[PDB]
Amino acid sequence: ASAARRKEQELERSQEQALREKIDSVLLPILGYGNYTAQVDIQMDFSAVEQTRKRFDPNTPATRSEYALEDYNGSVRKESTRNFELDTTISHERKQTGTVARQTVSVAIKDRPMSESEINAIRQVLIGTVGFDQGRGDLLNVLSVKFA
Amino acid sequence: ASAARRKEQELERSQEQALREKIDSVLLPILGYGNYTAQVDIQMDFSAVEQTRKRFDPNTPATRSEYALEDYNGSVRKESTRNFELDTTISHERKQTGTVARQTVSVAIKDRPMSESEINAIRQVLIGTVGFDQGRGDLLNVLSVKFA
Amino acid sequence: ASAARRKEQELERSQEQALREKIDSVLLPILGYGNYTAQVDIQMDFSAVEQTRKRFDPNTPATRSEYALEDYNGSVRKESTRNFELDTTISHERKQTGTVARQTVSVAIKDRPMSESEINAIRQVLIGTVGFDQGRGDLLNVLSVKFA
Amino acid sequence: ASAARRKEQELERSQEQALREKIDSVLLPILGYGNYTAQVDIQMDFSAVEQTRKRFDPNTPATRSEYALEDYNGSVRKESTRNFELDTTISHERKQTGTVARQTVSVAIKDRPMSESEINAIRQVLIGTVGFDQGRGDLLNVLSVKFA
Amino acid sequence: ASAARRKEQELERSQEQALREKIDSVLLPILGYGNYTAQVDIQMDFSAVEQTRKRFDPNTPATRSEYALEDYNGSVRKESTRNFELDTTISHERKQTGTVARQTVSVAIKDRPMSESEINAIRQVLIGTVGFDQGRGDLLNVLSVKFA
Amino acid sequence: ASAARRKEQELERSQEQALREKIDSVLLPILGYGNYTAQVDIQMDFSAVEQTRKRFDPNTPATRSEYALEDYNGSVRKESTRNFELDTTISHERKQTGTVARQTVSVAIKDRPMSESEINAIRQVLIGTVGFDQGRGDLLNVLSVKFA
Repeated sequence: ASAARRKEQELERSQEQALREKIDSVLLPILGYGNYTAQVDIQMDFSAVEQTRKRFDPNTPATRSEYALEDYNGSVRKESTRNFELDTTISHERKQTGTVARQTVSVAIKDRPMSESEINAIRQVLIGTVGFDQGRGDLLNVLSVKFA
Repeated sequence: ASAARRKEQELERSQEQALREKIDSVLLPILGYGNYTAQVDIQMDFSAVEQTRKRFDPNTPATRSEYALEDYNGSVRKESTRNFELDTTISHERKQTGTVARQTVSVAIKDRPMSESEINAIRQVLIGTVGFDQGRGDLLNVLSVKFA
Repeated sequence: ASAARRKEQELERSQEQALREKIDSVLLPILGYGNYTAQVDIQMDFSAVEQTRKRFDPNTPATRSEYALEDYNGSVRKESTRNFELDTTISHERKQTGTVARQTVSVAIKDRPMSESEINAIRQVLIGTVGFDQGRGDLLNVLSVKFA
Repeated sequence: ASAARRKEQELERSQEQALREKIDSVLLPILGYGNYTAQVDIQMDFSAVEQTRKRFDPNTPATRSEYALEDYNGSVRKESTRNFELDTTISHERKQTGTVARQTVSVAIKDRPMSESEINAIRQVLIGTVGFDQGRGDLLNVLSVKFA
Repeated sequence: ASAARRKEQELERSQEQALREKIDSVLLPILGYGNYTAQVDIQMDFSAVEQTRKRFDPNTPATRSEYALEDYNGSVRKESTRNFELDTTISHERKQTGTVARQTVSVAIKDRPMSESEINAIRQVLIGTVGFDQGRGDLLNVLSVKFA
Repeated sequence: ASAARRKEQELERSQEQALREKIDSVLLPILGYGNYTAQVDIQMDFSAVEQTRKRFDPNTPATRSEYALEDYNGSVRKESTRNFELDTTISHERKQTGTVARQTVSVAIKDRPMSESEINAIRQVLIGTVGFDQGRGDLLNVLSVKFA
């Protein structure tokens, strides 16, 4: 199984490399060659979830058989027996093993600095270039630093 | 099994080496050659967790059969029998063996020191370069030291 | 099995050697060649823990069947029978055999002494260079001594 | 089995030799060649403990089925029957055979004596050089004696 | 089995020889050649203890099923039935056969006598050189005698 | 079996010879050649004890099931039934056959007599040279006699 773990590491590294390639394909025309640096971290879960759900519909029952005895005298006896049929959904789901659980991307732009408007524009391009998903916990940093 | 433990050590060392390579790929342009030093510690758990969860939904029951006797005279007798159907989820999860449980990264920058703003900018780049995850217990130190 | 114990000793020594290599890779640029000495002790547990946990959820029961008799006359008789369904988690964990239970690192720096600020900076670099984990019981000493 | 006991003695002697090697690797630069002497005693237990623990959680029971009869007249009869489900942990542990139960290290430093501060500094280096564990019953003596 | 007893004697003699070698390795630099004499007695038990312990936890019971009848009229009848589940530890230990039950070391130092301070310093070095364990019943004598 | 008894005699004689060798190795430097004489008697038991102990813990019982009826009217009836679980240790020991049951050593020192202080110092060296154990019934005589 450790060979499987090794190949999982390979998958994660391949994903990171592909995302880096896309980042380059976007930023190389916009910024130029050597005016930026970017690295990508991709964390992938490899669990084996397998779920079975059996759901009913309480608010729409359908009476199948029914008995109702109601006699008076004073005495009032109200017996009743009822059998129901209910909407039944049975869903069996099997999640894919390796899923990107969190994605971190950081891009540093060489100074000569960059204005806030262009930094936010680059961030907007990256959002969509990488597939930024904040609800997944992903993080995207864009900074303007001084290259040596 | 000790061979398996040896290969687990190899996996941990490989992960550390990959993270060091990424750190170099980010900092070598920004800082230069020989102006920094960085080391990475990665601790990986290799447990064999395997969980089975059976969850219900108490607040939405669906009545399947029902009996209700209610007679009066004074005397008031209220018998009742009820059978329910409930939402049932059965999920079987099998966690991946080797998972990074804690990650420690330390970077030291050669003086001539570095301002706090640039130190924090480098820290921001590393956050995303390495995939910093504070909730996991990870730690990232960036210091400005005097190289000899 | 004594051969297994021998190979466990080999594993511990290999871990210590790797940590020493990382310590050198960090301190050799910062301090220089022959200006420091460091040794590492790693204690590793090799137990064979194997745990099975069966947990319930007392506060969210789901009634499956129910009987309730409540008659009056004075006399008040309140019979009741109830069956419940509960959330059931069954987790089987199998810990990895060899785990670092305690780690001790000591570093001695040659005088000409070293200021407290630089000693603490070196300690901060080592924390992350080695993966210092105080909650595990690890210990890290950094001293400034006079080499002969 | 006496051959096994012989190899256990060999293991203990090997551990002592390794610790002596580490002591030399630390003290030879600091003190010099022939300015110190140190010997190490390592006592190792070779029992075959194998434990099975079955633990419950008294304070969080989950009611599975329940009957409750409560009639009045005066006469007050309160019958009750209850079945519970409890958190159940079953852990099977198998300790490693040979474990260092006590470690004794003594170091003697040649006079021309040594000040208390440097003696304590050497003791601090050794703590971490050897992996001193007072809670285990280990003992570390550092003395300044007159070599002949 | 008498051959086994012979090899047990051999083991004891080997242990004594090793301890004598360590004593020499410590005292030869400190005192010199021919300025001391030391002999070591090691008594080793070779029993075959094999213990099984089954321990409970009286103070944390968990109720599994419960019945409680409590009627009044005057007459007060309080019936009760209760079943418990208890923490159960089952440990099977098998001690190693040959264990040092008592250790005796005596060292005699040639006069021209030795001061009490240096005698106690030599005793401190030996404590740790040999692994002195008073709780085991071990004994360590250091005397200053007149060699002929 | 008489051959076994012969080899037991051989074992006893070998033990005596080894102890005599140690006595010589200690006293030959201290006293000189031909200035002393010493003989050793070793009595060894060769029984075949084999013991099995089953021990309980009366003061920490754990109630497993319990019934308690307590009705009043006057009449006071207090019925009770209780089942307990107790700590149970089962140890099977098998003693080694040949064990030194008593040891007698006598040493005579040639006059030109010896002072009481040096006699007691020699006795202290021997205690530890031989492994004197008074609780076992061992005896150690040191006398100053006139050699012819």
